[PDB]
Amino acid sequence: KIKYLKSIQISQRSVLDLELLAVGAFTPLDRFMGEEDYRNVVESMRLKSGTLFPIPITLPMEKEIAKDLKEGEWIVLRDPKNVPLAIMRVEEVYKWNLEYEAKNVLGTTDPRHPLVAEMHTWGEYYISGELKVIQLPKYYDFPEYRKTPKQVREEIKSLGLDKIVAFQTRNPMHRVHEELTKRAMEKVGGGLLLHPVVGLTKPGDVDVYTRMRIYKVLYEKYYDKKKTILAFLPLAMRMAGPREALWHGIIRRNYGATHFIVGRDHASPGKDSKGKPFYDPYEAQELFKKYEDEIGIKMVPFEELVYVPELDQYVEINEIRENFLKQGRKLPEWFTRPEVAEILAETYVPKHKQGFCVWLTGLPCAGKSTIAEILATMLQARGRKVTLLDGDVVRTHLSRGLGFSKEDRITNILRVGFVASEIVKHNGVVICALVSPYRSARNQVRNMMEEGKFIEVFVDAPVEVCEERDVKGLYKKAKEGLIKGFTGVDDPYEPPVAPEVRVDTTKLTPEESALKILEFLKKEGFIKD
Amino acid sequence: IKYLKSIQISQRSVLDLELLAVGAFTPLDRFMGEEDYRNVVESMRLKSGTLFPIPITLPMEKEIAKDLKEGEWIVLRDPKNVPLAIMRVEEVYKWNLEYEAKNVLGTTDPRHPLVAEMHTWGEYYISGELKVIQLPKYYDFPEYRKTPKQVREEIKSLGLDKIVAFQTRNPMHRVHEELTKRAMEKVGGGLLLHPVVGLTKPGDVDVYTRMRIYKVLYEKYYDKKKTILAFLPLAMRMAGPREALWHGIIRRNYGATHFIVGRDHASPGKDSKGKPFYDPYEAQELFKKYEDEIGIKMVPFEELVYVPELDQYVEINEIRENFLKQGRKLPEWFTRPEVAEILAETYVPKHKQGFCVWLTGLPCAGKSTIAEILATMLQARGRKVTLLDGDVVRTHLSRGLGFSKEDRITNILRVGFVASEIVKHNGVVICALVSPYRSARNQVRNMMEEGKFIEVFVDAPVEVCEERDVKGLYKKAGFTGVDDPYEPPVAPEVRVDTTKLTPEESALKILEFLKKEGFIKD
Ligand SMILES: Nc1ncnc2c1ncn2[C@@H]1O[C@H](COP(=O)(O)OP(=O)(O)O)[C@@H](O)[C@H]1O
Ligand SMILES: Nc1ncnc2c1ncn2[C@@H]1O[C@H](COP(=O)(O)OP(=O)(O)O)[C@@H](O)[C@H]1O
Ligand SMILES: Nc1ncnc2c1ncn2[C@@H]1O[C@H](COP(=O)(O)OP(=O)(O)O)[C@@H](O)[C@H]1O
Ligand SMILES: Nc1ncnc2c1ncn2[C@@H]1O[C@H](COP(=O)(O)OP(=O)(O)O)[C@@H](O)[C@H]1O
Repeated sequence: KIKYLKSIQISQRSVLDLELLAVGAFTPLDRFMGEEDYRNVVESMRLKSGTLFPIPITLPMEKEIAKDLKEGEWIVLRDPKNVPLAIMRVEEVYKWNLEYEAKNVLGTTDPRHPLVAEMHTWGEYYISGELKVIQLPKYYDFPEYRKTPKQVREEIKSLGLDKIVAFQTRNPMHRVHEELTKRAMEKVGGGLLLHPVVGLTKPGDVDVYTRMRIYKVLYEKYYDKKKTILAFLPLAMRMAGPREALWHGIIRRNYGATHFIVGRDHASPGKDSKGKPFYDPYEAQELFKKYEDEIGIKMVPFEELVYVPELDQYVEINEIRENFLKQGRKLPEWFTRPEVAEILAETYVPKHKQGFCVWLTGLPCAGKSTIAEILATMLQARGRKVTLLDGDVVRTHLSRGLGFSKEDRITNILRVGFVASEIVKHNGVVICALVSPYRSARNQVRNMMEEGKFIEVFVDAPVEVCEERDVKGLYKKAKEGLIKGFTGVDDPYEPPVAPEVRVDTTKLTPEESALKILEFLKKEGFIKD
Repeated sequence: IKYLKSIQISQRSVLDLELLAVGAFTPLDRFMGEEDYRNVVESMRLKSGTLFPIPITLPMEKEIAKDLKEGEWIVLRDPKNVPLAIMRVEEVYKWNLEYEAKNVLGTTDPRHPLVAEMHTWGEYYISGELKVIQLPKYYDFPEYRKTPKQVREEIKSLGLDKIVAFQTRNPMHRVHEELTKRAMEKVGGGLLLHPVVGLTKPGDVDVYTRMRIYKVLYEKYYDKKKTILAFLPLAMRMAGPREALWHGIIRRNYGATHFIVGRDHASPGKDSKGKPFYDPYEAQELFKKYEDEIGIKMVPFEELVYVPELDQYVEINEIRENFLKQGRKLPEWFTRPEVAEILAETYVPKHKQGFCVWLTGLPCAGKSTIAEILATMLQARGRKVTLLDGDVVRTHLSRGLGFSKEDRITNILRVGFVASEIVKHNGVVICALVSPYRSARNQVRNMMEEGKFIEVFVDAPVEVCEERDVKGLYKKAGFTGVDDPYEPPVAPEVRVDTTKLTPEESALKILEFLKKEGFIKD
């Protein structure tokens, strides 16, 4: 009977924290932290009780909603799509300090830290109270592998395993990670819990679907199923290095792990705005060993493993993939399993198989359509499917119902841009040939596509070239548009301030202009020919 | 030319005009007058007696033809309004489709691609003196687009006194390469590979893929001292035997001394009753009766079959398109590796092919919920998805459109247009609109290749909004199911009753169908 209750929509981070609270992943915790537990966790990595818990888990609340919360009231925690997940009694509402929390938990207040930057968007108050679960978030990707602590413990049981090593990861797994985990099994003498994070990791990680597919194919094809469990963890990482390493240990223990792998640079976001590493490479191993007994999970530590061609094996240092994922290509068998490399190659296609939008902007009769047509032909002759969005196509399929106000014309540009950006998403080539006079509208379209995939072409011509180029009477009226045709005046054309290609049409034939766009496309690697 | 009337001609007529202008149809130099036309139709001859087996005429819609003045000069412009020639209006006459189709083609069956196109031709033919302004200009492989003069010059530069020509409208596999190189050895001269890049047959491999195939195959496998590659901008008629003779005339005008005529030469296949339009060797027999008069020797081949136990093609002694649209990889005994990879570039495996899931049904039926779930399932399987749901469509696509029947149709056609372009690039697009009008959804289907539009009927009762609506429009009320009626699909690919299936189960059922067709290999 939640319909009478006040509702709040919570962040994607809070949905994940709520989910893990509800399934017992954070045991002993069963609710968001109140003020006393919070402040002791921040200062000492301990709940008020004295139980170790290194990472604060709180529910932020904007001060405009906090102001009207009432002690003892039940509220509905709803997800970003408004689905009700839990009700919460509001027992505590308290102010937190960003820099104190960041400094103590993360070791830094540098906003280059992904979590520091995020904390600036968090509501100014934290709230706490008893939770009643309505439902868990529902997933439609790989629900077979999304297992609760209870399901994983019951699976360890079924396989007859007494010892289990857990592997944390937020990254695709290569053959170094495969060796890492398998050495760890043999060493501890138990099975293995592959436990990748699918909730929130670090901005700019490989997308979750690609990663999940990687973990799935690698588990099913390369691991012994009597000794190995795969399970997806809906964790919202803090990227808090050593403190998060400890946290991982507690979580994996609640899933039934007796052992936990910690390698080099565990749970670290890298380096700060000074270039200084956020954590020492083995600071996490260090803290973990100090607490491993109290937590009740044994650390299986690794020094940085390296590949030795002479041995064709991965050894400890005592004895990256930046040319491949970019415009480059498939990783070799000794670095990555073929099935994983193939999945990566589907996601990260070479630059000459990537989509891009050639946007041709300029004055009426500048020659946009002619150049577009020619370039489309040249591109198709090179094996590329092309969508050509010129005046006629756009006015037929996209423009109907729009007027000729500035707004309607910006709408039209943005419409063409949305369509072009969806085609680029699917690795298609789009050529757009519109006057598109408004610079901001065009900038907006650039912002719809991945960086480098918007080729803005400035088709430069003199003012009122139409007649010179034998476009007169009603044909010129058609080119100029309604306002200009009837009044003799229009909004000024706003040229691309820094286009990819500039084409001076008084100097180049439309074929030469088209060839110029082509040479840019080869230069960037969009065409190998 | 600014004082003259202008008319836009068809793509077919642009190509006929190009070939008239470069002398490919010599002795013809204009579109046919009524006397020439009738004697060509009836007896494969110009009024003068000169052999010409295929009519070349210029169709004009009845309303324009009526306003033409005897003896006047007009400008002939292409579909993009570029002026190619002026023509004097010396004749304007009606033609008869049944007359022309039955005599020239042997049939009036609309299954014949030309018969079907002829029903779109203007009802009058025009003829008179031509003065060329400019030839069509191309920007694909201009180096291989060669006039009769140029091919005849290149023949001399190679010092070849005999040249066998090869007609094709298809990719060349090893069978064709062996067919051409054997023809060449029989004749003892050179080879002119003369593929058609103008108009062929609907459903043919697109011209760009084909040209790239001819170019790589010629560049890496043919002896340059005896092989010429030239692209022919012919608008084929698919007229079998009669077209064979025509090809002979044309290739002779390019300098060919010999012409390959294989099985079923220039045939479009079978009619509506599943019968071949022409007999397999009728073209070879007709050609043999006129070859001396034409002045080009036929090099006939019996049908070449591949015999695995020899690794050789033999003429029977002592199809493929159905696996291109499936993205199957061709074996090295059948195709050269470079051709196989060009075809694989354009014809991707089925599980990588683009498709459109179009969820139609009443408001609150659950189209958006189902589409969102399906999107996730598809993304998890490694397909990027464009989701054209209500909110995406309303923000980006349908602003400025209202709720009138016209605007609702316009909106269905617009989302359909967008989906079709995504599909063209092998993307997955899920659309979730009421889209109540059946004719409009059918128009959207026709924007895509057969098998690529998955129409899903999300079947819920009319009053399902009672328990499901949150926005409040059903309570407040052009509403579909209440004011303006919904037209359900006659044969959707998938149907989901939503009073029985959960949104997850509905999406799972769509997944199942996509797996069955092979669009999703999990
Ligand atoms: N080359 C390596 N040598 C040793 N340990 C490694 C190596 N690469 C990764 N690891 C360890 O394996 C796990 C994989 O973690 P990863 O997904 O890269 O980031 P995170 O530590 O943030 O989960 C971590 O415990 C890490 O310390
Ligand atoms: N650089 C140029 N020099 C001479 N004529 C040109 C040039 N560019 C275009 N034209 C001609 O001007 C006319 C208008 O060109 P078009 O491509 O339609 O311009 P837009 O699409 O910018 O309105 C066409 O007939 C075209 O052939
Ligand atoms: N297996 C085969 N055996 C003999 N001749 C063939 C075979 N396949 C194609 N041909 C011949 O090769 C030429 C090109 O065939 P095709 O590409 O269908 O073009 P068209 O439709 O113009 O005949 C034609 O002369 C045809 O008869
Ligand atoms: N069995 C069901 N099938 C589809 N939708 C359902 C079902 N049961 C409840 N609903 C709800 O109906 C509401 C409206 O659904 P929506 O997907 O927006 O419909 P549409 O997009 O067809 O207008 C949603 O909140 C959805 O969860």
